[PDB]
Amino acid sequence: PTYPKYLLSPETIEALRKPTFDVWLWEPNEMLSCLEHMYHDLGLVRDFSINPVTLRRWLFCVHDNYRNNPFHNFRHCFCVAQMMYSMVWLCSLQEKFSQTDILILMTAAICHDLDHPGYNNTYQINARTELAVRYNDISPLENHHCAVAFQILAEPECNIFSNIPPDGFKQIRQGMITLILATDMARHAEIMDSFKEKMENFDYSNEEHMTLLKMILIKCCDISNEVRPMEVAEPWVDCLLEEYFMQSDREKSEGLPVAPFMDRDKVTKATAQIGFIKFVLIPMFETVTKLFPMVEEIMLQPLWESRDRYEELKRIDDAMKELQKK
Ligand SMILES: CC(C)Cn1c(=O)n(C)c(=O)c2nc[nH]c21
Ligand SMILES: [Mg+2]
Ligand SMILES: [Zn+2]
Repeated sequence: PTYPKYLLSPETIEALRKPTFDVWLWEPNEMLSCLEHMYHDLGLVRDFSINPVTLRRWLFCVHDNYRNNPFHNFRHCFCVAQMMYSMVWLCSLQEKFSQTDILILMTAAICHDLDHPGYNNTYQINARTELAVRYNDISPLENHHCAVAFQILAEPECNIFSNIPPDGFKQIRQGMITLILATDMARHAEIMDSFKEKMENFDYSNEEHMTLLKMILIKCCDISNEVRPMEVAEPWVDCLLEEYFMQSDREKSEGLPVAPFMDRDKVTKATAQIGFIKFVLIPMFETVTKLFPMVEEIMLQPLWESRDRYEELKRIDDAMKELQKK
């Protein structure tokens, strides 16, 4: 008949495989069903004997541990996971990666921003927060996201790894930790350099090579909003700036340094994305494209289009402010 929302329709399940998926259409419950379907569809439930009910309880617990920040929230984690899911199909990753690696990629993507406070590492460090003190200024947020991820998995009713032998667990844990920590943008240049260094003669059978490729994959997915259709990507920019301005505001009231790229007075939607697309997104997907050429047309294309559109927006934004400032 006319089924309920949480029962995904065959059209949605089909659409869920492409980077064009409208992530804004669904409520959390529907997004949880989407994540659940990903695990079954990728054959992870099957190959890792994941209790299908535990899979649901786990996702629900994961959701409960994401905060309602304007950007680093559950919907962001759904975006990262859904783009990873898309890349698996787009790049035929199951031909290159083992099911354990797929499991690592997906679980890390879902768990990568757990219990994010809404203020980055620079804020944690400068304000000497409890997190910065706990982690000695070393990627405190990522270390925390990772720790929460395993405290959750430590709860029996949420342990989707309960049927994986201990050696498998250790391997997965290590892999997840590496990937989540790799999402700290402060290490972006470092990670990109190491990847390109191995990209000179890439070897899919080289464990070090694959680890770096997985780090790049989760990084690509994490900052992949702009790869999505303009109408889906744009509203994310306002969410990010909302979070950024909240921090710079607070940093001014407490006397802590402020990052220009978070300055309510020097940043616009356009200036924020132009540079990020040109010097972070495009270069990275460009190197990834060497390994998977199909990535150019499906993701580099929209990035080029976004870059051009934001440059146009900037021109009129600049023109508009040339009528202001008495
Ligand atoms: C998280 C943030 C520091 C990096 N970051 C991001 O993840 N996305 C998606 C952007 O669009 C963006 N624009 C500037 N920085 C960005
Ligand atoms: Mg993060
Ligand atoms: Zn993230």
